[PDB]
Amino acid sequence: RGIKQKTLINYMSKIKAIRRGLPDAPLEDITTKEIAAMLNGYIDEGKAASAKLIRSTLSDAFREAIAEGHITTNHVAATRAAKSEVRRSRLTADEYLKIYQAAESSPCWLRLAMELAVVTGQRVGDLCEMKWSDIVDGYLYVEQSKTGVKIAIPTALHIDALGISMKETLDKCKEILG
Amino acid sequence: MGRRRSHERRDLPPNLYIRNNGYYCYRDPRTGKEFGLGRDRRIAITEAIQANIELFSGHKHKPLTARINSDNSVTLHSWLDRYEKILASRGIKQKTLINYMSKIKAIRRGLPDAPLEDITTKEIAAMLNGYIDEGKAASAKLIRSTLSDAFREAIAEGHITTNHVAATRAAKSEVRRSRLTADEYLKIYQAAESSPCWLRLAMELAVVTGQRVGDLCEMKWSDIVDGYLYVEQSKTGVKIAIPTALHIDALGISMKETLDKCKEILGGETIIASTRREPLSSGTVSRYFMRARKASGLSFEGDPPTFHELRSLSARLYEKQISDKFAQHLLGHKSDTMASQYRDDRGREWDKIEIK
Amino acid sequence: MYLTLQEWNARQRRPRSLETVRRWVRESRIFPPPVKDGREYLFHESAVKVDLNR
Amino acid sequence: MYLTLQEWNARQRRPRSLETVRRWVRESRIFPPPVKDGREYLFHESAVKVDLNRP
Amino acid sequence: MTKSELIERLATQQSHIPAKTVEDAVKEMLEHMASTLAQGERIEIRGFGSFSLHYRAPRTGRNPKTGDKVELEGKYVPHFKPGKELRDRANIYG
DNA sequence: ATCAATATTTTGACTGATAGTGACCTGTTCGTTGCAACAAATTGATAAGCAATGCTTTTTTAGAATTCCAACTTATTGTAAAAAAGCAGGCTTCAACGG
Repeated sequence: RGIKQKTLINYMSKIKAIRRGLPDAPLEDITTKEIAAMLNGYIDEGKAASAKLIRSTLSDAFREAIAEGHITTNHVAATRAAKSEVRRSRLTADEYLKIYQAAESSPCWLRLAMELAVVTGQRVGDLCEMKWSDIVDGYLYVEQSKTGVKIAIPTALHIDALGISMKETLDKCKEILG
Repeated sequence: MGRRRSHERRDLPPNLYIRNNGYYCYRDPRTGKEFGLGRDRRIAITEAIQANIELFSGHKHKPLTARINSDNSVTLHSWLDRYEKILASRGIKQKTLINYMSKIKAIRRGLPDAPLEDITTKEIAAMLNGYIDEGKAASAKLIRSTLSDAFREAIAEGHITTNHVAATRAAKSEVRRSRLTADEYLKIYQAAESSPCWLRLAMELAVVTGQRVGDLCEMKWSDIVDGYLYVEQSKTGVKIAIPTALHIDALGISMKETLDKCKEILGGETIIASTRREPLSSGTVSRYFMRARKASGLSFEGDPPTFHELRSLSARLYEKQISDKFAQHLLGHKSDTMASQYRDDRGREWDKIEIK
Repeated sequence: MYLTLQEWNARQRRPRSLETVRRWVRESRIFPPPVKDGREYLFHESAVKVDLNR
Repeated sequence: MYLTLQEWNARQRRPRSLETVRRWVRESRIFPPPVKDGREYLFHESAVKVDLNRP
Repeated sequence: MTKSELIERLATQQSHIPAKTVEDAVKEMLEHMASTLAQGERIEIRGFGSFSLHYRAPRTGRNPKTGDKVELEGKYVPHFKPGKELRDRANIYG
C-alpha cells in the first residue's frame, strides 16, 4: 500500500488480535454475531477505542476479500462502531510549573525538553530529530514527520506566562548538553 | 451439413476455411458469407482466433479459488452501446459527454467481451491496477467511477442485481502539479519575447484578473462598461464584474495599463486576439506558454506549472496584497474548502511564521 | 508476466513431457502463441490450452 | 532514460550472456536498435527482441 | 502543364491510387530518365519518343555579351525525337 | 382415495439456414509471339540553337505555424420527497345585445 513503517505495525497488531478473537473457518461461515461478540468484549473491558480500529480494520480485510472473489458480502458493515470520548486531561500553567520543579531529580535534558516543547509547540517526534544545523540565521527549520509540513520558528519567541525565552532556552542547551 | 469436418479445417479454427486456391476466408455468423484474409496457414488461423475470443463455443471458465452462481443472459459489449444512448439524454454540456465516451472506450479495450454477470470484481481490479502501475492513477479513478455508474443504470433496467465495481476501491491521487512563484513568473515573461505579442498580454491579463484561460479568450471590448469587466464563466456559470483599477505591485502590472496595450498592439473584437485580428482557442494560449517555459531552462520537482497556474499565483499575490476575501470573489469561487487548498505550497516554499 | 516452457508446464492441470509441450506450440493449440524469443518460447500468464479434434 | 547492455538484458524475461545480446545487435534482432555511445550500447526503455523472419 | 500540374491531372484521374504516391512516382521517373542519359544510355519509349545523345566537337566559344573567346570542351547534348503516335496526334495541320 | 382431463415428457417431422468443400468465372500476372514503331543511311536548301554570366521573373521547395485529433491529468461542484398551485386543449351554458 505504501505507508509509514509505524503505521503498518499498528494494523498488524490489530490483525493478531482478530486471530485469537475468531475461529479458523471459511469467511462465508463467519456470522455477524461472532464479530459483535468479540467487538463488544473489548468495549466492556474499557478499551472502546481499540474496538473501533479493530472493527475498521477487520472490515477492510473483507472488503478486499470480496474484490478477489472470495465471498459476496461484508458482515462487518452491519455492526456499529462504539463512540469513544477522549479522557486524557489537559495541562494548565500552574501544573506545568509544579512538574518542571519536580523534574529536579531527573537529568539535565528534561527541563530543556519541557521549555523547548512549549516554546516551539512542536511534537515530541520531531523535537528529537532537531539538529543545530537546522537553525539558519535566526530561524528553526523543522520538518514534521507525521504530516510533513515545513515551517521555520524564529529564535525570538518567548512565553509570557511561565518566564521562558526561545533564545535563552536554545543557548542553555548548547552550554549544558552540547 | 454437407461437410462436417475436413482435412483442411483440421488445421483451422471453427470460423475461417480454405479455398482451392490456397487462400483462406473467415465466415460471418450474420449472413453466411466470408472475406478473403491471408495466404499463409499460421496467419489466417492466428487471425481468425481473436475474433475467436468468444467461443462460448464450448468451454466455460474458472480461476483459482472461487464460487458458482449463474444461469443465462445476453452479451454486454452492447450494453456499453446502450449506455451511451442514455447519457446523451441526461442533458449534458458538449464537452463533458466527450469525457465519458473516452472512458467507455478504455473499458472496451480493457475488459473482454463478456456478459454482465460474468465480469467479476477480480477482473475489474486487474484492469484498474494496470493503469496504476503505469503511473496513471487519476485515470483509474475516473474509469472506475464511470464503469460504476454504468452498472448502476444497468441494474435499474432489469439486467444485473449487484454492482461488483462498488466492491473495489479507487486510487488516491496526490496532484503533482508544481506551483509557480512570482520570481519564476518574470523568468517566463522575459523568454516570451520570441513568442507572439498576444502571449505576454494575455499572460499578465490572466494574473491581473485571475480568470480562467477559457473565459479569458471569451472577453470582448463590449463587456467593459463604466470601468467594469463583465465576465461570464462557462465552467460554473458564475457572473462577476472586475474593476479596471486593480494592480499587482509584486510584478508591476496595472490593470488599465494592460488593457490599453491590447487595444493598440492587438486590436479586434476580443480583448485577446491573434495577429490576424481573430479570437484564439483556449488550447493554443496555454500551448505557447509552454514553449517559453522549456526555452527558459528552469527546473522544477515533478510536473512543470501551466498557464492555469497563473490563476493560482494571482490568488496568492492578491492575498498578501489586499485581503483573503478579495482573492475569493475574483476567482469566481465560493464555498470554504478550495480557498485553502489553493493557497498551499505542496512541497515548494516553507511556510514562514512572522511575529504577527 | 511471462513464463518459460518449463515453468508453464509446472503450473497446469497435469505436467507432461517437455516433448509434448513443444508439440502443442508447433501445432498451435494454445491461446495465445508462445512466440519464440531467441531459442526458448515465452508463454503468457494467461496462455491456456484449447485442443482440437476431427 | 537509456539502459546499458547489461542493464537491459537484466530486465528481460530471461537474462542471457553479454556476448549473446551483442549478437542480436548485429543481427538487428533488437527493435529499436541500440545507439553507440562511447564504447558500450544504449538500448531504449521499451526495447524488446523481435524475430525478423517469416517461415 | 508543369511538373506539378502533370501530377495533379494524373492524380485526379487515378482515384484508386494515393495522391502522394503519384507525386513521388513522377519525380522518380524523371530522375531515372535523367540518370540514364547521364550514364550514356539512350531512352526509347514506343509511342512517345526517344532520348539520344549527340556529340559536340570542342570549339573556341565566344561571349555574346562582351565578345571574349571562351574555351569549350567536347560535351554531349540530350536530344529528343518525337514518336510516330506523338507527331500525328500533335500535328493539327495535314 | 381413485378416476379424468390437460399440461407435461421425450421423440419425430418440418423448413430453410448453417457448414465446409468444390466448381465457376475471369481479373491479373507471366511466358510465347507477332508487328507497328524505331533506327541506320542518303543529299542539300533552310530553320533553330548556341558559348558566358549577372540581373529579373517563374516554378519547385523544405519547413513551420496553426488547429483539429487524442490519449491523459485536473478542477468544481452537490438533491429528493411532499404538497399545492399555474397553464391551455375543446365541449359546455349563462348573459348581453340587436331585431
